Amino acid sequence: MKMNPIVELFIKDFTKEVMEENAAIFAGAGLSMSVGYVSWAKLLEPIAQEIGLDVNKENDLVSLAQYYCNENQGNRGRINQIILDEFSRKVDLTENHKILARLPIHTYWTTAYDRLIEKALEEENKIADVKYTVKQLATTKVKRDAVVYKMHGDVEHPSEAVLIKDDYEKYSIKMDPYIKALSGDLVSKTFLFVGFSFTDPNLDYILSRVRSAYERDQRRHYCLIKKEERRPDELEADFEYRVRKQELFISDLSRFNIKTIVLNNYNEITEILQRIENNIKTKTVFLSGSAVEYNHWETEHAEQFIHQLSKELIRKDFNIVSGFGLGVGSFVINGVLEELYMTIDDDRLILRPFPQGKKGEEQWDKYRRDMITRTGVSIFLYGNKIDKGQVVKAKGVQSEFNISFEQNNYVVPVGATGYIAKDLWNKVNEEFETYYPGADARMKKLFGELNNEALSIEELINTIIEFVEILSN
Amino acid sequence: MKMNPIVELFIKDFTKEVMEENAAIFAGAGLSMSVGYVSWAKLLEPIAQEIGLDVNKENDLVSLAQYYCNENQGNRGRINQIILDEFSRKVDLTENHKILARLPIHTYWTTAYDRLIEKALEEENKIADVKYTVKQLATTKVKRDAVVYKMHGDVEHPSEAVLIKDDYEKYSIKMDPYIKALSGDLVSKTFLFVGFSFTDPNLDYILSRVRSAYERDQRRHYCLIKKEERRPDELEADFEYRVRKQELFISDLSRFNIKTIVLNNYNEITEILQRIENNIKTKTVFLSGSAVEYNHWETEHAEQFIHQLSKELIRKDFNIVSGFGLGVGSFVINGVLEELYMTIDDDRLILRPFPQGKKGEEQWDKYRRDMITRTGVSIFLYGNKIDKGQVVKAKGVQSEFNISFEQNNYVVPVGATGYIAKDLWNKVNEEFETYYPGADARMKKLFGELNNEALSIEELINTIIEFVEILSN
Ligand SMILES: Nc1ncnc2c1ncn2[C@@H]1O[C@@H]2COP(=O)(O)OP(=O)(O)OC[C@H]3O[C@@H](O[C@H]2[C@H]1O)[C@H](O)[C@@H]3O
Ligand SMILES: Nc1ncnc2c1ncn2[C@@H]1O[C@@H]2COP(=O)(O)OP(=O)(O)OC[C@H]3O[C@@H](O[C@H]2[C@H]1O)[C@H](O)[C@@H]3O
Repeated sequence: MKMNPIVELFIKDFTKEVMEENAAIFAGAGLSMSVGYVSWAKLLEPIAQEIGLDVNKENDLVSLAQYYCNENQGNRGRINQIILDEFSRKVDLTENHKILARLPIHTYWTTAYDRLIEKALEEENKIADVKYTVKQLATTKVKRDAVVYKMHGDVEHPSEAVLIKDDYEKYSIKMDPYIKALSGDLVSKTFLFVGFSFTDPNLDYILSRVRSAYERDQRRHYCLIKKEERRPDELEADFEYRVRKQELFISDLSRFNIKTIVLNNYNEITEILQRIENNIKTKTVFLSGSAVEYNHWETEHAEQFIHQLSKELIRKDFNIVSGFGLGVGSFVINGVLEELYMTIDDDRLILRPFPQGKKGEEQWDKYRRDMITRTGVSIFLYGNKIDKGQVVKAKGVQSEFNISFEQNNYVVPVGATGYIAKDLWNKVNEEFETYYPGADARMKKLFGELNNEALSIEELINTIIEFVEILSN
Repeated sequence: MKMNPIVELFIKDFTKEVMEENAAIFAGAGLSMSVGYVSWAKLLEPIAQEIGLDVNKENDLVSLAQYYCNENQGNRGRINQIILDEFSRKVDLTENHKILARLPIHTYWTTAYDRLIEKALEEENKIADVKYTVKQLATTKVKRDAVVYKMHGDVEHPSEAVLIKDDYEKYSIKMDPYIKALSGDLVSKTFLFVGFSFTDPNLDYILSRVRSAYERDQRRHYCLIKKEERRPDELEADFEYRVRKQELFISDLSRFNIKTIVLNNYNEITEILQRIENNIKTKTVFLSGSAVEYNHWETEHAEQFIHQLSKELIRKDFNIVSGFGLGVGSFVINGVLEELYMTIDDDRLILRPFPQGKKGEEQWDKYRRDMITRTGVSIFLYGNKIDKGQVVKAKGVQSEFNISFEQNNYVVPVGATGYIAKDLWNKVNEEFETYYPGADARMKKLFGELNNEALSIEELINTIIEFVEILSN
């Protein structure tokens, strides 16, 4: 289904930002607390007991750690050992980290010591450049896909982690290049603050400096904060007081032009990220098909149909990936060229002709999987081919359909074209929840109109375009 | 009586600092809360109610004011009006302000908007230079006796007062010269933080910068903080938790080399300041007397006695103010010169010969009051004068005694010298609590030994010196 209109507007804006590679993610400690790591308060629980305090009655953990260091003549051995033992455990990644790794985001700023972001980026075969030291800023990893600025330290270097109040006090001098880099990113990139509480003194100082430098012309940043929920045993008045205090905090965040999105549940973050990826993943379509006969239409009429379909797809800011199949590939190229020339960007039209010969047939399967992996939505037209002097049904269209379905791609079999596409349409229609879960009345009507053979070229193309649009957004 | 040894050590050290004019006072809002001004929380009580919050449940009043400004599109009209109406009231000064005005302190740093310090300084006929604007730093008032840096703003300029979080955020840029001046004073002068909570973000930033610049070689500063007392309805465990938290806070203060003195009561501040002034006020003695006969001793023996008494007084770092009386003034001068030459500082020996003639007798009274006002302790020797060919009792010694007593000066009538000094000794002895309240056994023994005419010169001088010492400290 869908979400609140505010969340939908945020999704549209951030998908617009990400596709231009001008988006950054600021991940706090809260993004990793769902993985399985104990909260920092629970880590400091024995430490507070040692100096005679209690974490449950303490609001400032930084001052708690500073008191612990003061008792031990400024020694951090126990704190370093605690953070090293806790944040270096072997835990499975959450879905949020994998989604963020799949997104085309080239900048991560983290206040968490764990390497979950690095691991998520490396699992997706993305070269990630982690920077948590001043000297590391002067060197850039070659062909990096994303840079993770760990602005508070790494788990493998506990002595450098910003935990106590002296660390924050000397941060402005020791880690000044990181402050300058974050100040530059907060004005040159659009941030999405996920799992961040906005209570960090370093972030307060940096944001205040940015606001003082730019006043009302600050760049718009987005934030995700869960609304306060009533505790199991609490009066109504205190819950309303907490909600009022959270509303004031959210309004105060927008002083720095950080728009806050209220989230009912923590699991809504994953649903937002999935939507953001889907609006990007489905932006590329895969025009599958091959035809020597064109069913009810004549060859010229169907060629015009395919040409205009590709022209409309390109006109609606879609990316066409075509295998240059016999009978549809040339007309797809013609439509794309007619729309574009009214040079060719490598992102708009992607041609992958299949090598002809017994040597290329062995690599055909991986070639086709590589093609389909580039796309998010698959559209199937006709699907017959000439074999043994007869118009047989082309099994490559079926193979593409199977590969796209294995990849959880949205399949749109145009049944009006006929042949193997009609069979695909019937197969999808028999079990509609399997291929299109949670569909609406409009989606079902459009799908049932895909097999309406009495439609003209324009009506069928409009049906397909509306179907792809409601799929993408 | 006396106080704890820690407080006594602080008193000695700070009196040593003040007498060298290297001491400064940092007065927070708490020093004025005893005057009659309502607390800042009570001022913000209607403001919190307006935006739906409550001050009693809020710990950060700065964020409360910032929320109030955020609700009103960043307008501070109500807050400015509130602070102007509250901190500009006509209230009587406390004793602490008057004592601080009487002390030889040339630098005051204040986070309070009220003009109580200025008023206290002006009541003592001291030229005070109040600075709360950046431009005001470039101009110094001629012959100023003390400069009051109001580092948060003045009551008469409510719009410039640092009240909300935006003010603190932009303080580092707008009021940077004040930050630099306070950083210089925190390393060139010894501070006494009275009525300050050490929760101000500006002070935290400045102290952290000073510590980062100087590390373990920071100058020693002193602080006065009241120990936590149990509330009327509170469990023992929570009170012990509060005490532990206060002890940790006090220890954390010493990270910046700020030694904290624990005070049982708020009224102990006045008792500490009175002690600090008394150790400075009593450092100057007034050798009163006049002699044509020298009682039991011969003229030469008594001249040697007075000479050695003055020599011992100067040797013990006392300041002698003498009216150049007939019979003691010359020998006081001889003793002071013999001690000093073994130039003359204007503070060690102060000579005020009385103008002889009917024109000077009319101003004699104000001259004598001016002399005695310069001193803290009065010592009386002999007191006879030749009149009508006979050795009459000199009424000027009695007049000096009366003037010193009117000024609450400690009177030490040396009864062994005799004449009007014996009468003075008897008068003080008859009602001893009137002149020496709260005396000890040692003080009474020394006073009773002042009239022991069988004492030699050395024994009598040692008695007087010990008496003056136990008076001063
Ligand atoms: N002389 C040729 N010149 C160029 N191209 C040729 C020739 N001869 C055949 N082709 C094309 O090769 C692909 C592999 O051949 P195929 O296995 O027979 O394909 P198919 O079963 O028709 O599947 C159809 C899908 O495959 C791809 O195009 C097919 C053929 O159209 C597309 O992605 C389709 O969407
Ligand atoms: N030719 C003189 N040449 C110089 N000095 C003289 C002369 N003649 C008198 N004096 C002094 O004038 C002061 C006023 O005179 P007085 O009123 O008679 O004084 P006093 O009654 O003896 O009081 C004693 C106290 O006054 C002051 O010294 C006295 C006299 O000693 C001191 O402070 C004493 O401690």
